[PDB]
This record gives sequence, structure tokens and C-alpha cells, in this order.
Amino acid sequence: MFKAVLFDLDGVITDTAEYHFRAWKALAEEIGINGVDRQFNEQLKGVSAEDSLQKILDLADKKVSAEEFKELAKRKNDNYVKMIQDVSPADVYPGILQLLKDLRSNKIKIALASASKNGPFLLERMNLTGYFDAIADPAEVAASKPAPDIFIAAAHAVGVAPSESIGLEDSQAGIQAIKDSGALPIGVGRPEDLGDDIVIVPDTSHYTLEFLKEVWLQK
Ligand SMILES: O=P(O)(O)OC[C@H]1O[C@@H](O)[C@H](O)[C@@H](O)[C@@H]1O
Ligand SMILES: [Mg+2]
Ligand code: NA
Repeated sequence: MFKAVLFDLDGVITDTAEYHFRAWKALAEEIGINGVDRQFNEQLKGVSAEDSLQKILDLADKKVSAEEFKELAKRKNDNYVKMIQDVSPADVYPGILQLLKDLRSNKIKIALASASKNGPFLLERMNLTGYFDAIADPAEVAASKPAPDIFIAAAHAVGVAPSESIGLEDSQAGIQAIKDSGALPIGVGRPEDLGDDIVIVPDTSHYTLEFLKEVWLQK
């Protein structure tokens, strides 16, 4: 039996992947880059703020000064942080609160493996902080998604091996990070985006302890 679940936040616990997308798209268009559509945004999910901006600049073969890079990243963050102020417990995705309760009842550790610096604030907005045994700080890892470091850190922070853990993710980069950590990935989203080679559920209501159990036994 698995001993921990390692949660991504954005697009898994709540619909904040939508807000990252909207904020990055707005930023890109301000600097004359029009290619950040939903399809391109699949390459941005799960990756750090710096890597997101660089991927956007690369899309247009654009070069900015170091000073401008810092300002642009700050501008997007300030916008994103204003978007999320009204997030509340009502915004928790279906099934997620119940899963957290069921994991705790069964003495399964719960850790956050979000690349987002805004992760702790969002857990507070959603009254979820008390369910988490650990939050892996994305600033403390040497390498960000799709490197496995944040999932390894999350598992270690709750005293469990990655190989005894399940990771929940909505992103290509994050699934790869889970795979390379040794944990078992279960994605949420469209097969057209996350791959046909792992277990994928179409929506978070499918993330039941029953199903994680159904899944684990068969790995
Ligand atoms: O800019 P932040 O809040 O640190 O977020 C970093 C990344 O956090 C991840 O959780 C999101 O999937 C990415 O879209 C985002 O870029
Ligand atoms: Mg995500
Ligand atoms: Na709160």
C-alpha cells in the first residue's frame, strides 16, 4: 500500500492553471507575442515562472534585457496574485476535500509538490493547510519541473520514499517529474495532452482513495 500522496496544486486542487494561463497570455500579448494559446500553454503547465517566461520569449525568438525579464515576471505575478485573492473553499475541485479527509483517516501522508510560490497562500484561501503534512518549497530545490526534485522533496518531507508514493498532476512537465522521482503518476486531463502511457482520469472526482487503491494494486 502507498504511504503518501504528493499533490500538485494548480489544475489539481483548484482551477488556478486557468489563471496562470490567462496571466501569461496577457503578459505575452503586452510584449507583442501572440502564440500563447491553450495548446501552447500545455508546455507552460507545471514549469516555473522563469521557465514560463523564457518559453514564451523563445516562441518569438525574442530577447529582452535582464532588467526587463525581471520586471515582466513581476508584472505577471502581481496580476496573478490579484486574480487569486477571491479564491475560497468553494473553489476546491470536486473530490479533493474528501480525498484529503480519507487519506488522513487512513494515516496516509499528504504533501504539496507545487512549483508555485503562491501555493501556501492558495491552500490558506481554500482552508486546506491543515490537511497537509508538508509543503515542498519550490525555491529550495536545485531543479524545477520536469526535474523530479520537488516530488522527491515532498516525499522526503513526510518520511516516505518516492517509490511508496502516488503523485497527482495535470501537466506534461509534472507527469515527467513524477515518473523520474520513482512515484506512481495519476494524471487528470485529456489523453491528447498528458499521454496514453499512464493512468489518466478525466476530472478530479475520480481521485477517490478507492481508485488510488484500485490503481496502486495494478502498477
Ligand atoms: O509563478 P508561481 O506562482 O511561482 O507559479 C509557478 C508555476 O506553478 C505551477 O504550479 C503552475 O503549473 C505553473 O503554471 C506556474 O508557472
Ligand atoms: Mg498543475
Ligand atoms: Na482561509
